[PDB]
Order: sequence, then structure tokens, then C-alpha cells
Amino acid sequence: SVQQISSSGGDDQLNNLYKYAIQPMSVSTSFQNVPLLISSADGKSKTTV
Amino acid sequence: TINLKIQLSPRQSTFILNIQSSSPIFVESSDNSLLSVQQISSSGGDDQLNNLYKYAIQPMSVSTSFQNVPLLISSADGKSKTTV
Amino acid sequence: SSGDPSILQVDPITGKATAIAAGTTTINYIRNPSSQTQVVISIGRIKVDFSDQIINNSKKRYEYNLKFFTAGSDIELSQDSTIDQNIKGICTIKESTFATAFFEKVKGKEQYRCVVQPSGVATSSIDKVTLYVEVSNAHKTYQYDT
Amino acid sequence: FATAFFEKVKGKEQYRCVVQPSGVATSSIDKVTLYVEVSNAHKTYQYDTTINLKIQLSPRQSTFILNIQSSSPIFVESSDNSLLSVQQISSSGGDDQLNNLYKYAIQPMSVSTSFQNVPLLISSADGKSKTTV
Repeated sequence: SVQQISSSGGDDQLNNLYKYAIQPMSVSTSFQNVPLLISSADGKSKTTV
Repeated sequence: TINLKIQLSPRQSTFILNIQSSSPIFVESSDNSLLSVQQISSSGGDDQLNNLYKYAIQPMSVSTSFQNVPLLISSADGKSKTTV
Repeated sequence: SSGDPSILQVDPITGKATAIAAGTTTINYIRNPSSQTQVVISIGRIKVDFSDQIINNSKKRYEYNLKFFTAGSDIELSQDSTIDQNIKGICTIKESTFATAFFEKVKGKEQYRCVVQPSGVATSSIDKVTLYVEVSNAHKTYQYDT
Repeated sequence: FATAFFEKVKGKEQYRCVVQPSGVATSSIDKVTLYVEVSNAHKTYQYDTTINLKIQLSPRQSTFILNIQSSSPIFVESSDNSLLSVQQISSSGGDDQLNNLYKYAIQPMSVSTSFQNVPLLISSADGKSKTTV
């Protein structure tokens, strides 16, 4: 599970700081090395976590 | 004793740059004949408690379209420098 | 000796040879037991290797490894310590002032690289950080780029 | 393209320029202007003058692309047009042209006839610079 966190404090927004919560979709199923993806909105710059 | 991108248009001719810092921030245009830059005075104390510096950014004439003119930004320390 | 001194001139004593022309020839050991090696002279490709580097910090150097290949056959050149491939080159950034670059030979090898160093933090006015690389021989009798 | 120096011939009132080149002359050198000053040992006068002076192909790789860089036009030929095809690649992208980079496709004239060490020729349009591949 992946969700964007809404920065309701303006101080976070002035830092240009995007935030995402990252979770297991069930607490009954252990897993390893699943790739989270990250991309810029022009489709160019990318990273895998 | 001594002390030691943005876009604008004919529908949106002003932008507001917000910047957070625990120390004073200078903001400049490299060209003050195509561009206008002014600090906004935060008359509400709520803005001041957020350490939030504010600058209005404008075209110097509505007859002269331009592109990619560098706004400069820097701390009073002189090293935390940025370009927009 | 050389089988063709106009393709490949050699010192009869200290074995040092210089690649003069593109072609194929031999170097021969005249003393008994006598011997030979064929030699072939050809750059026609560059590869840059990224090695998982992305330009996210101005207080880092981004150091990108070069590999060089023949004309027509795309065979990588011998990275051996009895050779100097005599490769000069120029690395720069194009379209963007966000970084500078240079060309570097890894001291004590036939291994070569680009080094890139940023000027600031990326504004959303930057479309690309276009790397450019030339390579040439010591005399510039040719150039090749990417 | 060259360096020069002044020399007095050891044991005579005979004097010379000696010139020594740095490289091969490119098609970008109209002249090699020699300059000569002479004076007495005290320089109570000076007087001077200026005077002019491999590729491999296979059933998995039947085309090679030869790139060549030059500030002047380049002819490229096979010594044998019955074993080999040679064609200039037209650079329809603009960025290619700014690099002075000539491109030639190089191919076997048939996929039924193996061959070895056929000389491709390369020359500058002034006929001075030549190379063989």
C-alpha cells in the first residue's frame, strides 16, 4: 500500500517536500525487495526503492 | 562595536514566491528591465511565526513577452544560493 | 622489426611501436627462437557507463566510466598496461548551466572517464543535463563524439 | 603547424632558419608564414622579412557505419565495388551537421561470398589527407 500524505502545515509546502506513506497490504504476508517506483511528472527522472 | 521555474501571462501577471528560512533572504532579478521583484510585508503575525518570506514577481511591461530570465535567491550567509 | 613500418613503426631495441595508419601488419622477434605477433589498427564507438548514478546533490562528483571500440567491428580496445591507446578527449555539458564536466584518464591504466560536478540544485526550468564527449588521438588526425 | 629557430653554422659565417612541424597539414592551413629578424649583438638596428612556406562484417552484422570528422569534404571509396558496397548516410537530424561528422554505410555486395582485408580508401577534397581501412 502507497498513499500521498497531505501536508496541512504550510511549513512543509515551503520546503517543496512531497510525502508518501508506505505499508504492507496485509499483516499476514511477509515479503522482500518489492520495487517502489518514483518518477517526475515530465516522465524523465526516475528512482526505484 | 560592528555587526558580522515560474510563468506569468496576460491572465496571471503576478506570481508569489514563498520561501521559509531562520535567516534573511535576498531575492533578485538578473534583469530589472524585463522583470519586477518586490518583498510582500506580512501584516498578519501568523505568517511571521512560520518564518515565511514572500516576494511578488511580475513582468516590467505587459508589451514584452520573455523566457527563462533567472531570478536569484540567497541567504544573508551568502552560500545558501538558488536560481529560479 | 615490423612487417610494415608505414602502418606500424617500431624501435629495433626497446620494442616501442607507434600506430601510424589504419590497417593490419606484424611485429617480429628476430633473435632465435624467433617469433611474431600480428597487429591491427582501428575508435568507431563510445559507451558511457552510468553505474546507478543520478544527479541529486551538488556536493558530489558523478564519475562515469568510458569504454571505446573499433571501427566497423565494435570490439572493445585492450585495457592493458603495456599499451597507451593515446586517447585524448573533451567532456562538457550542453543546453544547461546546472553542471560542469571534464575528461580524465585513470592514473596507471587504459581506463578513462567523464567527471561531472553540479553548480546548484535543480530548478524545474531544466529540461536535461546533456553530457557531451569527444575522443581523438594525440595529434587529432580524426575526432569522434556523442 | 610548425616551430622555427635561428642558427649560426658552427665554424662559418653561414646562418639558417631551421623549421620543424608539430603534425600533418590539415585542409585548414592556407600558408606556413616564416618570419626572420636580424640585428647586431647590441640591437642598434633590427631588420626583418616574412616569407611563405580494420572493419569486420558477418551474417549477424552485414552493415558497419564509419563516422569521420572533418572541416572539409571527405571522399570514401572501395578498391573493389564487386565485393563491397559504400554509401554516404544523409544526416536528416540537424545536431549531426554541427559536429562536422561524415557518415558512411559499409556492406558486402553479396551475402554468398566471404572476403578479407579489402581496402576502403578515405581522402580530403584537396587530395592531401589520405587513409586506408
